[PDB]
Amino acid sequence: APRAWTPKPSPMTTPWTDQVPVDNPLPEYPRPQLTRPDWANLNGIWDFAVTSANAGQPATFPEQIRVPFVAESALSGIQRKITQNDKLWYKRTFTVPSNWNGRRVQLNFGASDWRTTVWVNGRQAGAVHSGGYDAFSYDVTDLLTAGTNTLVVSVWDPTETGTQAVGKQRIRDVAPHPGGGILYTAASGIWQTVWLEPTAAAHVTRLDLVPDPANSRLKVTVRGAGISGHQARVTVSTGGTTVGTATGPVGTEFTVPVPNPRLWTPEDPFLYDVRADPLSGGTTVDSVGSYTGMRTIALASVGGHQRPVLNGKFVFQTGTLDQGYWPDGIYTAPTDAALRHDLQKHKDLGFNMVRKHIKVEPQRWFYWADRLGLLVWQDMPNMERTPDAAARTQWEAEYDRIIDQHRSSPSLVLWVNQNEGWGQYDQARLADKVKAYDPTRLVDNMSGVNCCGAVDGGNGDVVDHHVYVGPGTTVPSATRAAVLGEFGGLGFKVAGHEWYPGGGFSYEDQPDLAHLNNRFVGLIDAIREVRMPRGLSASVHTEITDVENEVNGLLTYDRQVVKVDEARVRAANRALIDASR
Ligand SMILES: [Mg+2]
Repeated sequence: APRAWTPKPSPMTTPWTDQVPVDNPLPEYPRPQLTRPDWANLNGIWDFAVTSANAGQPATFPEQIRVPFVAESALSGIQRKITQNDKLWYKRTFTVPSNWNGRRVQLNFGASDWRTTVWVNGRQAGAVHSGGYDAFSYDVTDLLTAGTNTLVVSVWDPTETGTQAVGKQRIRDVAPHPGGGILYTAASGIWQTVWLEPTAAAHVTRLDLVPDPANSRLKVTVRGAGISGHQARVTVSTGGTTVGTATGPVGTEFTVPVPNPRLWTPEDPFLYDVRADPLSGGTTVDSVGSYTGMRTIALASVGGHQRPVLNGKFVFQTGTLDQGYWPDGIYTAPTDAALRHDLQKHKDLGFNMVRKHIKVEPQRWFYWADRLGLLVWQDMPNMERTPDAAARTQWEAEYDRIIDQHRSSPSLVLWVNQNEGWGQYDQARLADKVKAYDPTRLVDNMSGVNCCGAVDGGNGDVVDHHVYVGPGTTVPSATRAAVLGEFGGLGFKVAGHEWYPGGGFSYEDQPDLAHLNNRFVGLIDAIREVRMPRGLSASVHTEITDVENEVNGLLTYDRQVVKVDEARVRAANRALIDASR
């Protein structure tokens, strides 16, 4: 028998740390934009072992872990540094609901960092998956038995010793320490929900929903396994009302009417229901639930400047940088309320945008951005150094999958390919590649072209400067809008709410909260009064929360304290947005 699962004291206590279930953490449906009613959650307590990187499956699993918290986190019950010479092993038993008999059974991973191999009852489930940020799945039907089944998963993660997308993760001792700069605790292993679902053999795997409100319609591509011969019916509705329906070919874009469309904006993030059913004659072969927000983003010339226009009109995008780090969970928010909380705080503070920094969150995060009403800029996580040939192939493969997995999100409006020259290559080529693959979103070839040895490809939709404290004097070109992809960086160490007391650093330390409030509001007023009229179209304030020893959050890292006057910030943001329109 393994050592019984042991909770670990967390470095900091968030509002949610003490409410994480033991056996059923993160119970919510993991994929809200592609739903079926039947599923089973495999989160909870698994058997666990750490071997050397090249070891096969151990004979004994000596410990237990709580999935889906990485081994470095306190919430896992392990809380240990994982190096490139290690490999994580997970094992649990599970049963399949008997009412799924006669369907395929899919085993779904939201994310696992970095290289994941899966066995069901001792048989390999499919190809090894490499990539820490993209969801993946295996059809495990033929490997199952009718009673208890065993699932074994190995996960290797080299973090920065590898050539893969890593973001802020570095191999570090897990206890709070002085220093560390802008780089943080590593995340190794399964860090999003693991689950099962039944499907027909012929089933939908992907739904691409692309709003075309100027033509009062929704463009849709239905995609999947074994359904390429088929038509599909797609229906748009709200409550009990059918707004529109059309039948068209699987695998080829067609349109569904959406008359008199109620547009999605941050102010009114209206979501229509969507249902898609591949057909054989008149017979439904599968059926998935979804949703859309009817919105567009593009560039246009407005009042003499290139601007980003939402639903054909310019609105200034005032956002924060959000690194998605947790003191208790590292890469995994403790509860769904915790995950949503950071976005709710954006709304409370009057921001209409968020830049998710060199990390891709689970689908539920996109759901909450879609539902709460925030524009999202999505960074592709960076490599730590110049990639060689195989590393380029791998990074591009991961990026393609991340793009393909987020086509339908109304919140997501902009891809940030690269950041401050980190692992940079092929700047212009990649901007063209991403834009051609997802042309209804904006693309930023390189964030921070003014700094850090970063090389500007010259193309994409935005010229993006990082200016601290800022806001600087960026101006648009004839072809590209101007954005401030990072500014601010105002620090304040909150006594009782420091990851490491006295460790905190920032771009400009504030003596007290009154100073912080006055300084922050001054930056927004500067953007409103001077920069936005001269062609600045968006700004990204560093940052929503302190992270480790970077104490430049609007909130503390434990989310227990809001450092700013909410009403004053909200008023300033609202004035900026209103002026811009
Ligand atoms: Mg990792």
